Amino acid sequence: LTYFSARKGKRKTVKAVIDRFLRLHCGLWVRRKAGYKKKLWKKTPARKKRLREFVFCNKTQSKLLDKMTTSFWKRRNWYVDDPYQKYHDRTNLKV
Amino acid sequence: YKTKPTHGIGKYKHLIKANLGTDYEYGVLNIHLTAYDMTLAESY
Amino acid sequence: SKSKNILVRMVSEAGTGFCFNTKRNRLREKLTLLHYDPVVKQRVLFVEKKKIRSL
Amino acid sequence: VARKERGWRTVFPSREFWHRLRVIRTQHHVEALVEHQNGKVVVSASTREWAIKKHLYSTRNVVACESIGRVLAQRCLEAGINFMVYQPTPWEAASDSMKRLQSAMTEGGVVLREPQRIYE
Amino acid sequence: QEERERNNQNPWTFERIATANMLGIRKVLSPYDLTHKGKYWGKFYMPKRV
Amino acid sequence: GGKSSGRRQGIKKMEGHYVHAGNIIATQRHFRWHPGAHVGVGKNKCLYALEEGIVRYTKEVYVPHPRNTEAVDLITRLPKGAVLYKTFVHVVPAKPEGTFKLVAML
Amino acid sequence: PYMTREQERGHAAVRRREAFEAIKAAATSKFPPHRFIADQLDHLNVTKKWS
Amino acid sequence: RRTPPLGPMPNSDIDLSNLERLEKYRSFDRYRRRAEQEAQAPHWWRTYREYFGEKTDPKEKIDIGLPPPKVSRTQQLLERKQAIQELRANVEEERAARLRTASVPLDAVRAEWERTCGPYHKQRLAEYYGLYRDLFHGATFVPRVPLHVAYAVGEDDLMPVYCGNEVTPTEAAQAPEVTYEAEEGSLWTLLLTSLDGHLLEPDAEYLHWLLTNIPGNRVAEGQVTCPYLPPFPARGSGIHRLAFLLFKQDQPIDFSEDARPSPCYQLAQRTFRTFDFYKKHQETMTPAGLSFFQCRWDDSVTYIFHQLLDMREPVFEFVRPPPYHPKQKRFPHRQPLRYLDRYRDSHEPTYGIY
Amino acid sequence: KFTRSRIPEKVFQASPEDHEKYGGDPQNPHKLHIVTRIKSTRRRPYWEKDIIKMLGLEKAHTPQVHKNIPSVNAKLKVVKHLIRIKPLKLPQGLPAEENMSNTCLKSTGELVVQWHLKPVEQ
RNA sequence: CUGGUGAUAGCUGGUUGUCCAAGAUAGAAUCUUAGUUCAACUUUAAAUUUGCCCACAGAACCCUCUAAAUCCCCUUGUAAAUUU
RNA sequence: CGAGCAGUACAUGCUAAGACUUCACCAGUCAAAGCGAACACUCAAUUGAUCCAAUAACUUGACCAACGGAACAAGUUA
Ligand SMILES: [Mg+2]
Ligand SMILES: [Mg+2]
Ligand SMILES: [Mg+2]
Ligand SMILES: [Mg+2]
Ligand SMILES: [Mg+2]
Ligand SMILES: [Mg+2]
Ligand SMILES: [Mg+2]
Ligand SMILES: [Mg+2]
Repeated sequence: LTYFSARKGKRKTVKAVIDRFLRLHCGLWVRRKAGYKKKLWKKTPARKKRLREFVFCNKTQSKLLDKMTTSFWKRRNWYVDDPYQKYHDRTNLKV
Repeated sequence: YKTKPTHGIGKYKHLIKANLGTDYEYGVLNIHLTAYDMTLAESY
Repeated sequence: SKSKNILVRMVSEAGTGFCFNTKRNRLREKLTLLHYDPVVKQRVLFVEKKKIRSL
Repeated sequence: VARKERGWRTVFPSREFWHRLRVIRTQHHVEALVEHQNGKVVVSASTREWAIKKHLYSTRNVVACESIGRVLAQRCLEAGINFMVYQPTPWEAASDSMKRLQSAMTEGGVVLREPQRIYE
Repeated sequence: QEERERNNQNPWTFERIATANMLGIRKVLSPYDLTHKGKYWGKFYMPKRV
Repeated sequence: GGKSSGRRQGIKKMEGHYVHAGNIIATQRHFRWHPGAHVGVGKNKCLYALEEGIVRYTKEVYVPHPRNTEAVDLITRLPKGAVLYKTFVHVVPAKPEGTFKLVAML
Repeated sequence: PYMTREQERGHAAVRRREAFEAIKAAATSKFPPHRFIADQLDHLNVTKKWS
Repeated sequence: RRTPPLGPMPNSDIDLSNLERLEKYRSFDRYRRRAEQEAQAPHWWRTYREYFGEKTDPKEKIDIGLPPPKVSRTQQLLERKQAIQELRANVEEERAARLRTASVPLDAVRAEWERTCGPYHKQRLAEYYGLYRDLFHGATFVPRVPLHVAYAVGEDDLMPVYCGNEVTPTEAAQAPEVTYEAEEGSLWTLLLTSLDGHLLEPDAEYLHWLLTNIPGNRVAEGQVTCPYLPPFPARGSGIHRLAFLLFKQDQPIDFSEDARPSPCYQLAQRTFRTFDFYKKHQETMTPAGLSFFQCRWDDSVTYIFHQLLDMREPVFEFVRPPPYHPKQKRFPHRQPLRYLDRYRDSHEPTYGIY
Repeated sequence: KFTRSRIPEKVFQASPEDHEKYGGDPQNPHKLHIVTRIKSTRRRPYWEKDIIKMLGLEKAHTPQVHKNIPSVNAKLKVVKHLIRIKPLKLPQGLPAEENMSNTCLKSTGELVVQWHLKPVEQ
């Protein structure tokens, strides 16, 4: 990670995180399952069902990905007809 | 469970499993039934 | 590690384009299965078209 | 909507029912019972009672078994029990006397398969 | 040996202390000592131990 | 030289524990605990609660299914009068299926 | 023992429950202290001098 | 550590010395019959019956019915034996029995069934419905006197009420035809109560019909203590059960306190408790007959609430408990995207301050 | 392996010869204990250290009063080798509201309600 | 020799006032075992309500039998525990 | 002492409560209800991430066996 760039002097973003993960504005990170396109002929339908689904990262992984991306990726966006629009805010969450 | 009073309640192996002829009982007897009729030997 | 079986692709005869991969013996004629097609929501005939890989 | 006692997968018979038709055929008598899941017996029909014994040449033949079902089917309708399960062994199912007992219950208006529980 | 145990004037015995865990003695004892009652130490037997 | 680790299989919910529908009760290599009332069994002999309630462990008479040849061949060779017992785990439901509530006065 | 297991049961439930509520009250009453305007002004006395 | 058993072991009586010369089961049915016998016996360990079996009081339940009839077994047995030999003597019956073509007349079988063992089956069936549990708080009685109750539907058909059969309120709109065997000079008391028909008090019951001091079988000549009221089970309230009670009176009784005006369309007066009513009349009255049926809601119930009862019809609905979800956590690890939908109330988009 | 110790129930059963040596009465058991720690929790298992804290016996040679009930006795039977147990004696009875400031626990286990610090005139 | 160059070093050595407080031994992966990452443990802040101790009851048959015990755990003694 | 399979299916379809988890993560496992059909396959292990490549899509590709895998590199020094 480049904490200070050589031309602007500002923190850079690791593009390997942007192409793999999605950040909900609430703070959650959404990823894919490792191996959902590999060797599907030898996997049971139950196994493939939980492979082609989107999951959330844990506390440590979410903290790691926040340090590897700048504030441009943590802002609130208002994309028109966004599939994940309703997931950007938590509901009835305590502590 | 071993410490419980009901230990070993499920045991079944001793129920199922767990020649020499003595002077009082004959060891093995072979009974031969010779007859010209096949049905008579099978029936007897 | 001799390849007894091969992986083949069954293409639906309903024209919907739905296809699935199944494993069949190498020394065997082309399969013609009766598999469920989600597009027409019923079981339709399928035909082997191309061998994918040798298992 | 009442829950059935699901489970007991490794043992026989099952308990996922509300009412069960249990047929007891002894050396001399033949008895059929309709009992609830909790063990309580709803209605009964046996060859030991004088009502059915006085009209049977033999209480241990197929005719006696078929006659019990015809008598029990009338009692099932009166009792309000219309659905019940039958859980025979593979040899009992293949037997001729149980086949006609099932026919008597079906012709009497009793269905030998309970409707599925409603969960939603 | 049975006579010695009965007429022993010592009020303290290995069996009583070991079983009741008096003084926390089980911390330096062994699980086998609960049955050996102090008469055995390794491969050696002590006939004089009551 | 083969290296392996424990499978962490055993009792997940003990006697008297409150469970919900779908909670796994026990994972077994072989049928150490048999499914009882309102207890299902998975592919890997995994016991899960089919209803929400209290888990109970009891000893019940083991009557195998007639189709199971190995188990039927075992009871037929038992001495007359012998009865097999095995440990069954049951879930005693705590809540009713539902209640009738007034919704309108028409 | 003075009492058996059955007699002892529930003989101290009220006091134990009340004792824990004190722990809950003390734990859930944690808050920053009050800030007084008198304390801010009392620092001006450091330059207090005679005439 | 080991603990000795608190009772005899299941297979303790079996001797292992001569295991080879011991009779086996050799069959699944022989083991199953023996297996069920021990499953119904008490055990010192935990069992299925302990947790799921219906708890009952160790005290024996009392019997408050008529005394059993006195029948000479020796004469009864001899007459039954003689009929069997005559039936088996005929060669036509044996030929029909061997050909599996003979059959019994079902109408004649029930005629003998209702006289010999019919009352005992009714008591067992009534206990299953828990009528004795609610009406008499567990007190039981044998319905020695059969009761025939049927509703006149149209002009040619009848709807009999035997024990718990389904009857619609439209068919039960009028007073049923009540017939039963009785001797002259005897006094009877008919009673119809709806245990589940009550709308406010679960324990209390609604009264539908009450006739007292009926001379013999002439039900019409009996006093009309309470006018007949059709069952009114609320819509969506399930299945209600109404019980017909036939009482035998030893001396004439005055039911002025239990009398109700004609008509009686007030549910406060229609409230009726069989346990308390029988408690003060048990000295001069003993139950003799029993009949009941199951009732659902139909269109005729709407007429009862609006026109007869002069009220709005209550509508019930079977409500299930809300689905259980664990406490929501800030970071749900390895949870699908649909995790957030489980804890979301509104399905429509939200915008907050914007 | 060293594990927790299960004391047999037979040990805690007073014999007839014990009542004539300690002066206890099985028919009238004492209501309260006087537990005093006389041994260090150091070099003892952690579960024995925890029970000492639960009984309020952090400081040694500091008498503490506990109720003679099975649940409390259960904890005492675990650390019975680290404590001294004596019954609480009340020759003058329970302290009153006017005697709270005049009580004194003697080494004999008696809790007197009149502590005058004056020689007996008798 | 100068410059890149303050090359790099998972290695060695060093790391400068006072006082108080909490505070030690499960593991996994790794061109890895002189290292690092995660977990566990530890610290601080916050929030919440149970935490520990534990009465019965309960936890498998086998290859024939056999240990100290452990898990679970209301009371009770206690004041912690969980979560952010 | 084994495993790097094979066999039977072709709804071995689609969806979805609650949980297990090889002490982390990755990965792995079970599953009621529901739609749609019929009237969560056997098997202790029987397996390989990302990038990339091929393809209209579907999907497939490593004794990457040094099996959490570097796209491709030996010997020797007295
Ligand atoms: Mg340097
Ligand atoms: Mg290193
Ligand atoms: Mg310190
Ligand atoms: Mg884990
Ligand atoms: Mg490597
Ligand atoms: Mg490796
Ligand atoms: Mg690994
Ligand atoms: Mg040289």
